[PDB]
Amino acid sequence: SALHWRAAGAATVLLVIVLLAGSYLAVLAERGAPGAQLITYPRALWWSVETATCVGYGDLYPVTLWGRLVAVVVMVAGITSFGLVTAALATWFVGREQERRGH
Amino acid sequence: SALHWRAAGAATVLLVIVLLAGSYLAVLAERGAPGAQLITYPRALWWSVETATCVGYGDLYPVTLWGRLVAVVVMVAGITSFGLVTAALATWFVGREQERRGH
Amino acid sequence: QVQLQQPGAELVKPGASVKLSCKASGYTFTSDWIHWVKQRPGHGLEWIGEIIPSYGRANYNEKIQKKATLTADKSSSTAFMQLSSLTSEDSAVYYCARERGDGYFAVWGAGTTVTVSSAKTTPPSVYPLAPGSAAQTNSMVTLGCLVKGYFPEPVTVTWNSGSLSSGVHTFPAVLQSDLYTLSSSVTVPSSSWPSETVTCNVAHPASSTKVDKKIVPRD
Amino acid sequence: DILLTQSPAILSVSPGERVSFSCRASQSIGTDIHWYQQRTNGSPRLLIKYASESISGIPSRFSGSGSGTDFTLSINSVESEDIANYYCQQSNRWPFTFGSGTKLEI
Amino acid sequence: DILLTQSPAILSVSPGERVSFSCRASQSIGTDIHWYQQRTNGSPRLLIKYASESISGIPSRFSGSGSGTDFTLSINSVESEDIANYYCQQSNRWPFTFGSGTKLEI
Ligand SMILES: CCCCCCCCCO
Ligand SMILES: CCCCCCCCCO
Repeated sequence: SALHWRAAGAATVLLVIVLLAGSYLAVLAERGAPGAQLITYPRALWWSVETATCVGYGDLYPVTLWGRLVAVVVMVAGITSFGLVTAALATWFVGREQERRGH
Repeated sequence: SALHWRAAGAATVLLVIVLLAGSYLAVLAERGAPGAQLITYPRALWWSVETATCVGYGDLYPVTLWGRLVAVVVMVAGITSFGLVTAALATWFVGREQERRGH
Repeated sequence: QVQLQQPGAELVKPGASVKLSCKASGYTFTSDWIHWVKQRPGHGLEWIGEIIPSYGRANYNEKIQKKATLTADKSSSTAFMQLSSLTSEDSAVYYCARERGDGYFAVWGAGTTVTVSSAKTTPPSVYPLAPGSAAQTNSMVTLGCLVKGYFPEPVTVTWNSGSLSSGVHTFPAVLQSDLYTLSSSVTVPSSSWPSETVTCNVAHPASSTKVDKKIVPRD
Repeated sequence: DILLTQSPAILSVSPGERVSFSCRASQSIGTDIHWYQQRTNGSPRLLIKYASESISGIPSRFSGSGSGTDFTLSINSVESEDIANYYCQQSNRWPFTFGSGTKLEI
Repeated sequence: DILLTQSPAILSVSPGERVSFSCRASQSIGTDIHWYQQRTNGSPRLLIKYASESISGIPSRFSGSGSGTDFTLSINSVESEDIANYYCQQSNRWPFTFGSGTKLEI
């Protein structure tokens, strides 16, 4: 298995870990803030996914400093992870095309 | 240190600078507009991050011409910066794979 | 089996403090939160606060005066609530409840009755209530037991160690001169007594006393 | 903080009839409402979670409905054992809050 | 522009009792409400920020609560020095606005 594919897999497992810890930590950070909605684990997990993918419907979001800091980590982990898959796909195509060109 | 890694770092520091100036300038542009919510620095900084990552929950956003212009700069800086990290990752994988292929 | 175990009562002098306990059993998850709810006589449920044992973080109701401090012991799976400098306003039943981090209280404790008073604990005197000699019986006979002179609340009255639940009324206590008094009523087929025994069991958690009293015909 | 209004405070019904308890939230809370039953000297007991989801062990005559700001707890054919106080509770926003409760009389 | 309603305009309480001031916003403002105390001929003084966060130097008997449109400033065991006017102020939307104020009488 080439590096890029290995890194892709690793990036994926790591994202899953960030999502779960992010969901757990968001609840921990947000409970105690009057008005917060990111306070139960099931929807927090959903919030973590739509944040990692940067969709951000706006149905749920953190209102506290630490909830927001946790959100930033999730955003960056998602962007980085998917960005890394793109780079792996590019490498795959670059390699295949170099062969097809007989180089 | 190869170019792409250097550019990545530089892109990161620059993004941080854009976020801080963006937060400062958004407040400056939005105060004075009846109904605006992007008017205190702490949440403005949070707004700048969720804008740079293009998450856009919709909890905060500019209502004025200049606030919106500032937002565009933040969006572009974020997209460009993260896009640049992706390109750096691709270069890294392309280089490693070329070696592994004995080229 | 009971998921949350709480002591039945606690007497506290005005100004003093007490530490209520809540021992949990059954499934335990890192996502569990133990809540505390206050219920004054005749009133509704009032949320006091919550704590997540897996982390030790606690949040409190901001609308009321802070009287509690929540802690938890992961090894003994016990949650504690320290109520301090109490007044008669703090007299109420305090329930602990478990929430799986999904918003609802799936299970509640039996609750601890806290009484803030200067009076002294006093176990109850339990007297039997058997029909008079000239009392004519029907297809049913009514018996009872008098639980007099105790403090503070509450007392739990059972019949035949709990095996006799149907036909039982335990009247609300009445307060007079720092002492409570109530009676419990049980009705069984006249043909079954006194052939089949009838005994009332009275527990008074505040004084760690549980006494029995067999009801036998007057003679 | 979300205010939960339970009105009327007391509901009288004849044995066997269908009864409905009202719970109105001060703002929209989706379906994050839960219902509890509390009998005299007993501890609260979960009846319905998330507005309409049934709980195991709870009689089938118990059901809930509604979304947004208005919710209903219904009992099909009420019987003596249903005599108790009924409370709604919200978990949409922090802090969780409880309604004032409605008593069922037969 | 956000209207802040402080009613009643005057609150009378006996010494030592707990008192609560109401502040209602014309629209939801999260927890962006702040409370000030103004004694006769004195300048306003910050008591609570962001609805419930305490300020250093301010007695512990002062606390605030609420979120959304309804807020409360509470004083546990009021004493003579608490006699003054109390104002709420919002910073959720431009422009910042002040409530009409409630006077505390003992
Ligand atoms: C990235 C680290 C997150 C830590 C979250 C702690 C939350 C504490 C809230 O009071
Ligand atoms: C990118 C330049 C932003 C300048 C912002 C100025 C705001 C002035 C508002 O009246």
